[PDB]
Amino acid sequence: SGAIYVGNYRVVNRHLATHNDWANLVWEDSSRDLLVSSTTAQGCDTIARCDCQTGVYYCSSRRKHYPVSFSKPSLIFVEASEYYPARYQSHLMLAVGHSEPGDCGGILRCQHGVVGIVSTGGNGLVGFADVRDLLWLDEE
Ligand SMILES: [Zn+2]
Repeated sequence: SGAIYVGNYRVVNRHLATHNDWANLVWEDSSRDLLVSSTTAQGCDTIARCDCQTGVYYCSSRRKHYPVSFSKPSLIFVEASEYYPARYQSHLMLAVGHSEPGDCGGILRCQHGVVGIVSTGGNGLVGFADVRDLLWLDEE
């Protein structure tokens, strides 16, 4: 589990979104596994605005933050998981590392802020849903 709290936005994995998230929906995209809902309280996370390919992610199933290199956001074929069939997922970045379903929502961060959240795992790879192209999170 996990979210990003920026401004009056909460960013979560679409497959972990709550009723309250859908009841306060701003934007959602199944192909990216993302959903954004509106918040009453201001959040303090900063979204990275950059093309970094190195950062650090939180892996809840190891209680550890791991430094990783990660790929550029792309349309990636993902094997079936407990929460999606095998499919193409868009705006996804891969690293070599551990990720199980409970790790979804863990933050990937670089020197500029939050890059994205864990979304995929298996075959020794971890996949992150990028948020750096969602420039509207920074405003309004
Ligand atoms: Zn960066």
